[PDB]
Amino acid sequence: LNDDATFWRNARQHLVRYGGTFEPMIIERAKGSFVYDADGRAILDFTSGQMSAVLGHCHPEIVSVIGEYAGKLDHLFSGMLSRPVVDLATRLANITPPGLDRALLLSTGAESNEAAIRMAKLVTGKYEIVGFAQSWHGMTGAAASATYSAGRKGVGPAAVGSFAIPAPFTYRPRFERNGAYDYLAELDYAFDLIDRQSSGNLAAFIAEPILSSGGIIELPDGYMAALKRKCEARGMLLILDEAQTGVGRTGTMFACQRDGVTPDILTLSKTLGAGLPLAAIVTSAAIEERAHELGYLFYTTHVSDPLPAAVGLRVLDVVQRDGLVARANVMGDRLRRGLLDLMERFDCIGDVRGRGLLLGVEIVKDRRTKEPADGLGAKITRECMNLGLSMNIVQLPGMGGVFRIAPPLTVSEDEIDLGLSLLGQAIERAL
Amino acid sequence: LNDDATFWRNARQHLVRYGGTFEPMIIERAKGSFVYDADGRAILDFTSGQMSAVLGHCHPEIVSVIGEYAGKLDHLFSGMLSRPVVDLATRLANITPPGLDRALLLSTGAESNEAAIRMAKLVTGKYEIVGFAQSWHGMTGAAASATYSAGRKGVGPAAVGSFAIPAPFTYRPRFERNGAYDYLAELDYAFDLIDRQSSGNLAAFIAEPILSSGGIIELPDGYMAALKRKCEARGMLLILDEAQTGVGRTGTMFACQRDGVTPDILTLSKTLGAGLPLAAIVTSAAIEERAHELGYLFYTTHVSDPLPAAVGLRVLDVVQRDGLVARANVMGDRLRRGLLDLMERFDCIGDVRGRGLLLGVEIVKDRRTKEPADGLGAKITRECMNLGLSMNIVQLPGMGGVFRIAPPLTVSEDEIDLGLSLLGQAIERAL
Amino acid sequence: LNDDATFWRNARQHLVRYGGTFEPMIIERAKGSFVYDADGRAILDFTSGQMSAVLGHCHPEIVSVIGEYAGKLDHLFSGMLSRPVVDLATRLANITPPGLDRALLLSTGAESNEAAIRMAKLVTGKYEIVGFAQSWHGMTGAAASATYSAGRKGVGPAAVGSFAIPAPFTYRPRFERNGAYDYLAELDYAFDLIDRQSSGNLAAFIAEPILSSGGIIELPDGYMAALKRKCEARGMLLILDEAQTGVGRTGTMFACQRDGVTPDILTLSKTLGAGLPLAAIVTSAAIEERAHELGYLFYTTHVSDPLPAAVGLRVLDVVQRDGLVARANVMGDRLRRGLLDLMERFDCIGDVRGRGLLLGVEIVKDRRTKEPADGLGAKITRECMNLGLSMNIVQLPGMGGVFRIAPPLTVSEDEIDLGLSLLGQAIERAL
Amino acid sequence: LNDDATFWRNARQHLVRYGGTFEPMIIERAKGSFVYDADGRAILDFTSGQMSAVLGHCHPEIVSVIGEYAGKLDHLFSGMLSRPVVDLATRLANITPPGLDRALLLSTGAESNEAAIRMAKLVTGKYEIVGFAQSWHGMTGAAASATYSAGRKGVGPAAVGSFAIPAPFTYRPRFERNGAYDYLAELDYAFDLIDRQSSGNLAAFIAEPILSSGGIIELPDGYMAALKRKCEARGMLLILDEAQTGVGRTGTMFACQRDGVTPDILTLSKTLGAGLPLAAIVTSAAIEERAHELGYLFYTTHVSDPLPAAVGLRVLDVVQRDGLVARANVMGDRLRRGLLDLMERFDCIGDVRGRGLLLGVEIVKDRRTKEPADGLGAKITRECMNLGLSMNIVQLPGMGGVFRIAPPLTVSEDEIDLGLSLLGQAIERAL
Ligand SMILES: Cc1ncc(COP(=O)(O)O)c(CNC2(C(=O)O)CC2)c1O
Ligand SMILES: Cc1ncc(COP(=O)(O)O)c(CNC2(C(=O)O)CC2)c1O
Ligand SMILES: Cc1ncc(COP(=O)(O)O)c(CNC2(C(=O)O)CC2)c1O
Ligand SMILES: Cc1ncc(COP(=O)(O)O)c(CNC2(C(=O)O)CC2)c1O
Ligand SMILES: [K+]
Ligand SMILES: [K+]
Ligand SMILES: [K+]
Ligand SMILES: [K+]
Ligand code: NA
Ligand code: NA
Ligand code: NA
Ligand code: NA
Repeated sequence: LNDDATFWRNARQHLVRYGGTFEPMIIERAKGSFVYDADGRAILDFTSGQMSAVLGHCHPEIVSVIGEYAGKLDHLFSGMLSRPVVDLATRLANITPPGLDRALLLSTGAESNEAAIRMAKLVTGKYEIVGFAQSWHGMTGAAASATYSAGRKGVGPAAVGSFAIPAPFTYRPRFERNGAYDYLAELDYAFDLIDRQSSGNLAAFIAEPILSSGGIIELPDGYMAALKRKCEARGMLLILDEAQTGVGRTGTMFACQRDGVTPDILTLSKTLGAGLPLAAIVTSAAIEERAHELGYLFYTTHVSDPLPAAVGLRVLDVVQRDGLVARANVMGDRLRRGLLDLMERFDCIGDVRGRGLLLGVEIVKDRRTKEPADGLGAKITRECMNLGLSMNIVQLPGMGGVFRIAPPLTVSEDEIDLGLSLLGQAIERAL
Repeated sequence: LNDDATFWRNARQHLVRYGGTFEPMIIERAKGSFVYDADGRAILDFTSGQMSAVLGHCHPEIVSVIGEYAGKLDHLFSGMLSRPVVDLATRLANITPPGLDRALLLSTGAESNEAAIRMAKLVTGKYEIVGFAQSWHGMTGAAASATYSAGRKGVGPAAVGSFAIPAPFTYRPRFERNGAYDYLAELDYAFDLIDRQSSGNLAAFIAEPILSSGGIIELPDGYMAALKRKCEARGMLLILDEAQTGVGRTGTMFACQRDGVTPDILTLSKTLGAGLPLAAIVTSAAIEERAHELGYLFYTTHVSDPLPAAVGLRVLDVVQRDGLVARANVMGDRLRRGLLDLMERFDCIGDVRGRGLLLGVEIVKDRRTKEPADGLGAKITRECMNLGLSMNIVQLPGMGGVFRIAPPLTVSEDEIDLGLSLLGQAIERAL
Repeated sequence: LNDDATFWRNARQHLVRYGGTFEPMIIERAKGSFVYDADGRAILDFTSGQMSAVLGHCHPEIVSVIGEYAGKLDHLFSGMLSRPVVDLATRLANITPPGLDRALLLSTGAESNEAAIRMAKLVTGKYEIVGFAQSWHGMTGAAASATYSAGRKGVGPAAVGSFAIPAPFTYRPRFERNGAYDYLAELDYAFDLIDRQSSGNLAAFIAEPILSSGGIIELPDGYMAALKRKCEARGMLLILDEAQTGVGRTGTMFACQRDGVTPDILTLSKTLGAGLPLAAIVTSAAIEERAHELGYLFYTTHVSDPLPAAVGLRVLDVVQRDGLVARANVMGDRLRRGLLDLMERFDCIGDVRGRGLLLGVEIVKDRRTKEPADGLGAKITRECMNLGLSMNIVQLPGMGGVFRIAPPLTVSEDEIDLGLSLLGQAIERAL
Repeated sequence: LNDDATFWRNARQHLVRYGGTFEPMIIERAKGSFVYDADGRAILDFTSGQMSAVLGHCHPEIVSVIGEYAGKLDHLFSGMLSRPVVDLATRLANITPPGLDRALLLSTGAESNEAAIRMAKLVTGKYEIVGFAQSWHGMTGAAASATYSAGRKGVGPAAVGSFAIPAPFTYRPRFERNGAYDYLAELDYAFDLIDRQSSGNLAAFIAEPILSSGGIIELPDGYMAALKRKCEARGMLLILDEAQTGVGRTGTMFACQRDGVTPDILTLSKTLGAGLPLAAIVTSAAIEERAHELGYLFYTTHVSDPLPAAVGLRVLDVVQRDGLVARANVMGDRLRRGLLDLMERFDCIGDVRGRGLLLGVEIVKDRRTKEPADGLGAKITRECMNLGLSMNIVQLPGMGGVFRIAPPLTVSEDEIDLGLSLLGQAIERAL
């Protein structure tokens, strides 16, 4: 039983609490789209862990690779190159759109964003960073300063030159021009204000193609193109944070491919390492060249370590070989349609959004007032788990609670059906 | 041969340069205190990789453990607990001095320092951070703002409330009271200045017990005790960064044990993961309790992931079981004495310092003027490698180039002898 | 002649240029609504100098008072009180709305705003300051950080916690809700964004009732009431900068009286000193009490000096006795109607706005496209002067050039007519 | 009587308290080196008001000049030049050392320092400002950020890039090299630390030749020369704040003349206006030229107003004509010797320092322990006033209370004797 008093005594006694609450089970094993508790109860992992288990838990190839290098080439002095590092860097260049040539292989998402923000600052000679008011880039210094969905209070001033602009949210529109929600005019309006505040040091804009932590908010048609233009006109770099959207999850290898807009710096992390700590930034030869001329520095312990890189290489290997990107579209459509049927049945579902296998379900009280359902989400979230479905809802100011659904790209048709099943029972049960 | 033109073409074409230069070899394998090149040439790893390979490369137990969990329990939603996390947290409490009770398991050193600085800020309601002018805590935002040995230029303003004080450097003394280098008076003097500048928001002091990147500078007798008092008197937390000094390297399990001063927050990383990306902060129950009351947040992708934690657990397991801490003292003494004999032979060696298996050798021109040897270090560094010895020199303003020596705690007596050998030949050859 | 080569040689050789250009005349004398050049040519001062000559130039009573104290009580140690200081402080309490009780008598407008911002920061324990993107509060540190109409570039980072929101500009509307320019919804929208960026340290909002430098932009009906509510809800003080609007210029003694909204801190300066350097802040007994408890400090050389204070006292004396406030309404109506007749004649006049004797005329090219007239303003401005009328146009991004008209409250009916005359001739001539 | 209950009721009811306490008298008149109370009691003004009454109170020539322009040329639009402005600017160029050519005429000391700091920032393209830990430059934003003797707490973060270094204080030495107080080595030591913290954006150093608020601390021989070199080597401007030292007070027209070191920007204020609000910055033609090219802006209400400028012109006129500079040396010597005789009599006088008519007397308990006399100063200060002598003591951390003595340069021999008399009686009485 998960009721181990010794276990719980120790957790309570010696663990730093870092946000949220700990689930009241002891996870003993993981395999595929499932995690198993102390009792052996299977919990369908509909969030891919912390949205990282792209190939699901303990993928046989991952296991082989890990063991493979665990005992061959593990960690090295950061000035030393090895084959998995060069092969991974080469692959990343090869699969990203034209204009992205060179990579830096790191350990975490926040770290990847910090490396990119630092590079943007060096190269422009400027320092003000612009992000979305609903963004999430990490907990570390720069990454945090650019995070507005949470964490900005009680911890001192943010980085000097921190600005946010509102993200375009079609479900809950707030800017109109002739009865219509003009998200492009809003963008213009937002930048005018920025221009007036700036000290003349705009260095970059950082963005998620789809704001996950933010509420599964997809940037609408033509927006990214418009944003890049705004950056271009001001001498700013565009940094795209694809921690959650990269590596096939949305149906394209990279979210920026769908829009056809290639950023100046691309960051990857969660999906790339497939549960392991690996991250990266990819930039153009030109930007890297200037950063170099200028003495760019981002020297860490694990930068360019062979093991994680070797892991990243195999992950891309199987995503491509198993056509997991297309898969994401087909399973996504199946999962998406199911959610819509649920929305046909329950008035508590106000919106179903997202792309590929990065979906969101926004819970409301009045499916006309679009009033956030106070506590209903937590209840639902609660019943799912009883029911054996791991979910994750996010609650932000002014919106309804949002369920973030992101199962492994390896998820089965039966597994998708299971989740839909359980979700309905959880709903009817929580109401 | 390491001369693979394809390999080198790809590195050049697709790798972001991040500091320093890449060694001109292709590392194919690693095992024990050695790394092997494309030709199979063995290079004695005298820096333990990036100072992380505590049990040396590909330790059989590490390999077992990694495989062991790679296919059992890998990555999880951050709200889910598992046994390796709780066992590791418990162990850390158990082996650290009294007053350190709760741990947060992360991925990188910089991340560990950020988590601690953030917590210190939350708990005090303040934000100014004090570090050493020769410090090194990482490349990320907060960690960088507190790093003064390098990286502060061309990348915009530092974090608001950033101050440094000079570190006590006995080799190159700069503060005197009655003909004597009074490092305590210097400390008093440094704090008076701080007091005058502060906005009344001093939150914490962050320090390395031994400044590695800084030049292998050991805080002299009674200093840490004096510093903690200075912090105590001002309502500041003391954060000790033991990324390089923790896990037995200096001869005690933790460097703070030797002085007998226990910090408010302890950070670990490099040595803890043994080449893998794992890091941690340990704090007191009281501080964690207040952080909690206050809504502390440090929620990341890999926080509390079982695999790395399981790795950390085994590392501590073998350090204790194989008495690697004592070992560090005995091999250190052997390595230390050898360096002293070299210093008997060569006038270019001005100082041999450090503790246990964290040693430094400062190169000079006039062993009386203590004038930094311009380029001699690089030459030496160069000859070592030809000779088959991986070394690392650090060059800071106003000091001589310093070799940072830190071989695995598993290093053999013969391996230590080998290194000394090669080092002398490299010296006589570079002069 | 103004052509004095010696004079011009010296100006060129020894004057620091501080913005704009120097008029090419030598002003020898001033009296009433006129300034006289080297040739004796009378220039009708339609801007009251730098918008300060409230009683016009060299008012007989001002002259008496100045002489009167120049030789009786001049300057004192700042800890010493005298009668004019106490009488002025008492008067200010007496003529401001209920809720404003205590005054601090200073020297400049920027200084007055700094004193208020500092007090707001002390009292709230917070530091982020919110202003209008088209604001003008001064050139000094804090006052500058809160100024967005200009001066933010090439001079380093602004004060930490600096935010701006768009000012409601009815002529050039930019926020709509059902075909209508909803300036209140815009206000709501602006504050939501603020909320998301803030570090939880909002201290105050600073505003001009009518943005002078900004383009003679009057806050529309119900706005100030809404803004104060926004401040109230967030624990922020409302600071009203009436440097240009105070002392009767707009038709009420203080602009805040018209709206009926009394700020937490009121600042005055330009009009108060009537050309002389005197300024003030007035706050509530409660706020002053807390500032005191907390050790408020704003100790300067001229704070509480009798001479300027004695000047300020007489200025209020004659404004009240001569009913200059009502006068402002009657002469304003006359001046206003004239401007409207001009706008009937010339398509280049797109808007006539303002209140009392604080009027603005916005120049455009297409009185339908409302396109800013490129250079026409400068031409007009140029012809006026030839014609003998001192005017002042302000050119801001996205708007047409705006003439800021503000003649002495003592201006005559004939003088108003003269100005209108000259203005038409200048127009017909510049086209 | 000063006991006017109505007066005191009003002061209490309507005055903002701004630091210190209000003297319990009502100053009715001033003339020469005296201020008179409600009862007609003469108080010898030994601080020249707030250290501004250079020609003493209500100087006949000042009175004439003020009246003279009060009714001729008063205040003007800031783009308009007049003769007193050009004559004053010309004079300043003419009497300052070679290398100072152009002036900007403002209203306050803080404003003058802000104008200079802003200009330094524009011209260097940098922003970090370095000052003395015991400095006093004003209460406004930038000026405050550079002030370390007080006011840094409870009012939010200082300006980004604010650093201080210790001022050389010979009475209380703290840095030694071979038993000797090496203030130059201290300076070197201070700059090394600065170098390590800086973000590579050092713009200027701001300093008082003699720190008044700081405790009458005179920069020792060769220091300024060394400091300018430190600035020169780093591309920093040297800003000299002579608010208290300028216009003859120290025995030379400007304090920087004695050392022979001419700063890049010179600021003046207190003494210049002789009690009235006038201030200035003087810079080199080259610096002004670059500031201009770059769009320097420091446009205020009273910049270039004829009245104050006309006042400043007459002040310089009589200082030169009456040889008040030499006078300062002769009366200073008389005042200085007297203080030394007092120090012969009382063990409570630990030090007599300063230059010309800018003197300081540091009170101690143990004239061997040099222990600050706790409360004795306030008592003395108290008895002086009873006795009819206005004094001003400053109490800073780690030093004894310091009396700041600065009587008008017009002070009489009898007046100096009177003060010495009263001071001794006050001492013997307060002990
Ligand atoms: C005391 C200390 N603290 C933190 C760090 C940063 O850890 P990461 O590089 O894993 O984030 C280092 C290492 N610094 C490097 C070095 O060896 O110089 C890797 C660069 C460290 O030594
Ligand atoms: C777009 C994006 N960028 C960076 C990160 C931070 O990565 P790390 O947590 O590994 O540093 C997240 C994750 N954020 C969390 C979430 O799922 O809410 C883990 C907290 C991310 O989504
Ligand atoms: C060197 C120096 N620089 C600037 C100033 C500020 O000038 P203002 O007070 O007129 O703005 C002072 C005065 N400071 C005070 C003092 O005598 O302590 C008036 C407070 C000054 O001494
Ligand atoms: C609302 C408001 N607040 C403060 C100030 C600054 O006052 P000072 O210039 O006397 O310090 C102005 C004036 N600004 C100027 C203008 O007319 O544009 C003089 C420049 C002001 O209008
Ligand atoms: K590495
Ligand atoms: K996790
Ligand atoms: K005063
Ligand atoms: K003026
Ligand atoms: Na590519
Ligand atoms: Na412990
Ligand atoms: Na009132
Ligand atoms: Na000169």
